[PDB]
Amino acid sequence: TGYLTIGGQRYQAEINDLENLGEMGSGTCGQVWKMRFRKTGHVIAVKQMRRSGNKEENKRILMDLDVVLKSHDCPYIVQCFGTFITNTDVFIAMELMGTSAEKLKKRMQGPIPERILGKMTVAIVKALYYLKEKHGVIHRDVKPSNILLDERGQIKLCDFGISGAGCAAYMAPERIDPPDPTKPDYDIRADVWSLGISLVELATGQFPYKNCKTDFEVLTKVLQEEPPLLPGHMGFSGDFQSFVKDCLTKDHRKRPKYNKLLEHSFIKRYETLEVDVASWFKDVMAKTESPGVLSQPHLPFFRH
Repeated sequence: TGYLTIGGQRYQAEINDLENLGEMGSGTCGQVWKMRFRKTGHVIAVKQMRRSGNKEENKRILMDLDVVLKSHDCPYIVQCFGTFITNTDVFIAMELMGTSAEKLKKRMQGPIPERILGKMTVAIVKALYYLKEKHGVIHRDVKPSNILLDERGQIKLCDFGISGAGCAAYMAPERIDPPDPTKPDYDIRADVWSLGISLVELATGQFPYKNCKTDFEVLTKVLQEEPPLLPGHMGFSGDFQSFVKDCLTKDHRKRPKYNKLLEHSFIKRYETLEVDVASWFKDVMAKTESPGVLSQPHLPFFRH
């Protein structure tokens, strides 16, 4: 028996009862099913953790679940409705999101509007602050694939890796080469940097360390080059440009913490400015739904 808390109610459920609407999210491994709970009509994501599965993958699934289970009071973290434990599997019922920001950027082929990014920033900073203040968790993997959006207009931090070497591309300078390698810190400030990179990427439609061909090359650009700010040509508000600049402070000792970010005019304004994220999202997802083009043949050998 599964025990689900959804729609304000508690339900004793059987896993074979859930209507299977097909496999989902082949791009972030772990088996996940889109399912309908027939008693209510909610459509949910159900993760299947096999008893036979890779031990490292299961370890991460369980650690993440532990944090999600105790994060019900954060509006900005995807929720777990409950679990079913069987002889061979654990099925984890999760809130279904429509896409990640990585997928949105890919399907749009261009920028996400500032007003959406403002709502996103408020949600993600609040989720990261919650994780650290309430649970002592330093996320360590902030990036567009971990920022989820839905047709309701909600924006939430993903469960994947929520419980806390890294994705080069979003790594802070002090994760690559800290000014003091003995300081235990890890530190939240590294995630503030990754948020900044993410925002520049999404606001421009281009990851800001251009044309790197290897992981190490990107690390070199983080350390050697100026921080990659929002362009000034492009119509972004002064407040957004400042927020990004602050997040992309190279010296972590001078980079703001979440409590200071939460006072920044970019966040403060978007806590209450009305933005219709739901309509934006629906319109984008429909318009980018379908396209039909044959790939180029490899060039034949030529003796130069």
